[PDB]
Amino acid sequence: PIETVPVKLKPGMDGPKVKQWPLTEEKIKALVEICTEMEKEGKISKIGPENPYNTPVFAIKKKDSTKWRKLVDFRELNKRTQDFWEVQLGIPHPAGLKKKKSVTVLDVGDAYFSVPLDEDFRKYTAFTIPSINNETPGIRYQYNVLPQGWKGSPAIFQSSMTKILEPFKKQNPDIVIYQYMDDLYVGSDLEIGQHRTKIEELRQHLLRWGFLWMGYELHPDKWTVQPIVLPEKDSWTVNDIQKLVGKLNWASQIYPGIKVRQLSKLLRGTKALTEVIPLTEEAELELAENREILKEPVHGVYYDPSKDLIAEIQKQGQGQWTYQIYQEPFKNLKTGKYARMRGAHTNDVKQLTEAVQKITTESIVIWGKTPKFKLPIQKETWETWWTEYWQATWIPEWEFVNTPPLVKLWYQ
Amino acid sequence: MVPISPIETVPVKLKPGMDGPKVKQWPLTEEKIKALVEICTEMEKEGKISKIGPENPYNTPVFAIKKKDSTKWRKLVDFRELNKRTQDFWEVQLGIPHPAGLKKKKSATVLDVGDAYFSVPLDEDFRKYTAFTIPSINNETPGIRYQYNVLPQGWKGSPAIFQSSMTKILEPFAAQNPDIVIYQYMDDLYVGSDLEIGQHRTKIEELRQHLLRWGLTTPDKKHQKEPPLLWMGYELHPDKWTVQPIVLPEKDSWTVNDIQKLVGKLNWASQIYPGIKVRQLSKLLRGTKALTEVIPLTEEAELELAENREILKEPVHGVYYDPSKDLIAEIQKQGQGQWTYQIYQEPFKNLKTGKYARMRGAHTNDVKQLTEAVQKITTESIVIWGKTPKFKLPIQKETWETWWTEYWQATWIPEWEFVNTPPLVKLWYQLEKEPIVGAETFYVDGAANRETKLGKAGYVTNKGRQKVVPLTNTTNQKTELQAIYLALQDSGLEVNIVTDSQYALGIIQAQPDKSESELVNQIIEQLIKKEKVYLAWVPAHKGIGGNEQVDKLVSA
Ligand SMILES: Cc1cc(/C=C/C#N)cc(C)c1Oc1nc(NC2CCN(Cc3ccc(S(N)(=O)=O)cc3)CC2)nc2ccsc12
Ligand SMILES: [Mg+2]
Repeated sequence: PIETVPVKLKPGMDGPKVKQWPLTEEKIKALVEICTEMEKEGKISKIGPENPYNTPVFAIKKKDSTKWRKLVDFRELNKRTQDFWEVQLGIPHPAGLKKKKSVTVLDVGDAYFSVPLDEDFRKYTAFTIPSINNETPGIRYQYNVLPQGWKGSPAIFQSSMTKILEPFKKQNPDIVIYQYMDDLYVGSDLEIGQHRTKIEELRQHLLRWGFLWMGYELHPDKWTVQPIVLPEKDSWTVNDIQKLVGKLNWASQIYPGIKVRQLSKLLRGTKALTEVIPLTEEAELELAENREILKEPVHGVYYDPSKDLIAEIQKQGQGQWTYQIYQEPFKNLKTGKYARMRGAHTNDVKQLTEAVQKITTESIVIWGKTPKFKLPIQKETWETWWTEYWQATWIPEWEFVNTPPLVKLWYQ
Repeated sequence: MVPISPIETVPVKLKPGMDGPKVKQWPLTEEKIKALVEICTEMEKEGKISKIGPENPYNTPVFAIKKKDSTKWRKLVDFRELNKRTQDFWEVQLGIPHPAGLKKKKSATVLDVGDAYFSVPLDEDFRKYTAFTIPSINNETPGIRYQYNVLPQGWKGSPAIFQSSMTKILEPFAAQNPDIVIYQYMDDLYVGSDLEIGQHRTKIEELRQHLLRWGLTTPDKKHQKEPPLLWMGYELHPDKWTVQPIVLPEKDSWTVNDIQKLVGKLNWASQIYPGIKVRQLSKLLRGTKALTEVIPLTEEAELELAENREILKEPVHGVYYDPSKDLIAEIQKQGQGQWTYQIYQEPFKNLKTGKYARMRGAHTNDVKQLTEAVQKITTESIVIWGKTPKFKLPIQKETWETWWTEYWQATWIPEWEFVNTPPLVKLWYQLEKEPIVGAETFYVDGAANRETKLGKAGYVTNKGRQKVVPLTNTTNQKTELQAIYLALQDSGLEVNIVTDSQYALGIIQAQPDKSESELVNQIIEQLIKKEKVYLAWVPAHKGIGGNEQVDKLVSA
């Protein structure tokens, strides 16, 4: 590949000028070693002061590997890079990927370093390895090849990737392969037995074309909007009924025909919260009709590709996290819950960071894009710590929730 | 003649769409013209500038200036217009090392690299934009027109290009003398080492012998400074550092500019003087712009200032960093949203100190502020030393565990230990997770009229206890809080409270321990006196009893 593809920013905007955030010494040392080798391999070059652009960089460790990896935060550049109708006017996100028994995630970011980047665009990939304590100027580099994490890299490599894979696709029409940023997602309806083989069958197939030993295995057979569930009780306190009427009133904004009249009537007078109230027949029937409404799907939900996906997350305690993905309030496209976040039982933020990564992964599989997160965390706490637990080579967008939502009760 | 390497030129362009400067040259006196001709003939002989013909259409004005005893003129070329039109650069000099992050060196010397500055050539295609004109005597001949061949003093790109050029020249010398440290800023070059002073002065000689390969003349800095070295506001002794002396003026009339430069001194001092406080003195500047307005210093501003004068009574000192030792940060609560901290490796030998002030908020609590202080110190420590310190915090381990396990947000603070130094950070109340058996149940409500601002707040209980108070100058949100407050006032030590106010639940579930609202504060004080409080929420106007009866009572 000698001939670069011309790329430009969107009209009327300059390249990114994002401040490098401070890094610990061990991450700096890791980045110096990685970049020295990259520079020896022609992938990056030192730049001069006439380049004013900057994109932040840090170092991670992919899930349970012990070698540092460089991650560039291209969020700003990606927002400023031209919209891509590269060889197509759009690559159909495979609507059948979300239905497959098993989906394996393959990092193929390394293939990008085989392709030169347009000489005129390289200055916009500028990044800085910072010094400790301002003791030296940072080490300044720009990319000479397609960088990992940049929006243009899968777009420009798409012509090569579809040709690299086609002999495998020809043999395996049952298998869905989808590319998002640096990753391939490979789904099949067969069992992990022959799935692993076909994954390594596919993997060594990449080797004959000019690779990474790692994987990650999903099962999108679960991914729905979880039902709203009401308690089944033989005795109800005033408090139980109040909580029920509150949950039902919340659900009546999602579902038509929810009624609380006969249940609210049980609460005639001014009773002690712990007092037991017998259910009448009318309240019993109303509850049953509400139960019947809630097992059917929400009316009028579908995905608008022109709109952002929004993801909300609630901390539920004891390692449990609930979340919802939607575009319009009360029209959830997906809801879910996690528990027992691996190696994190005493670190809220680590747990939250893994949930964010887990939800972003589901979002890519279902729709092919990342959601905007509403995170239950103060900005300064999140901004200080998330890079410590990040393991993905993409990064979504997020905003911070400072007022406790009452809805946490209803998802618990 | 010895071949010298050329310094690699940086390519420069003007901002897109912008042309170069076309500013008219001011008329000058005959004496100023004569002085400028003398100066530029010398600069021209040294290769700094060159004569151009009348083809160049750009121009930047040139002036002649003096000084008090300096009986001769100097040249000033005013590049303001060119700087507005020149591209942005990577400016790589904005911060300086903090002394507390430095390691002790046996020897250190300063080199003057002022001369090396104009041996840095200017990009060829860009020189045309630097043209200037010496007006002629009596304006009877064409002006003498010159352009720069080197980075001009005052041009927007000269600091970044000079610094970048020196860095690249120095890199081989630094990388292959790992027993040296070299730091550059302005036209000063600082070299430190742990070599005995014989071999240190020779590495210095090797360094000018390295710089000479680009023909850069570097003598020892004229009139050398000796311990302590005075640098960027600090004193650097060989085994300790501190700040240059801090002097707070006495005044019987303070203005808002007097005050904001008192805070600046106090802010400067707070990196080594522990316990500095500036909130009350910052409070006297919240909103004003004509900054010779006199302000009565409150007796709260005077006590703070007098407290500051007492800490400043003495010099204090910080030590340099030892990477083989642990890094520790201890925090103390000062009151009124203020926090102070010391970072150290050995007891009573601070690396540095600092302070943190509560963010502006409607409500807040001590644990949240302590958390923010931790994050600020974490980030500062990463800057300075490249690592997170181990923390010593005035909060019991069990208090923290209760806080983060029950708090609705995710939160975390890195490795830390309890230090028992009052006042300790604590949780002042915790709500029940379930309703309390045997505790009286208060159904509370409030309501106000938009127009009249007349309201009512009150409660009814399962024991038939009841209260409604009429209120003036109120709002729905205040009446909803006032009703909760009445229920807390009038109940025993354990109480169930039922509200329909999403607003009041949002405040209380945030667990404030202090507020900008006196009423919220009154609720907090009641909560503190209780043994158990369960707060339940129900939707309004939905027929749920108790809430229904109190709603009608307070809705006129
Ligand atoms: C940042 C910096 C500043 C100076 C200031 C000079 C002035 N004005 C000098 C150097 C080398 C600097 O740069 C670094 N300095 C250090 N450590 C320092 C070295 C100096 N000592 C003070 C001292 C020691 C010995 C004598 S003596 N006995 O010769 O009189 C006098 C003073 C404090 C620690 N470490 C690094 C690491 C990377 S850069 C750099
Ligand atoms: Mg009401």
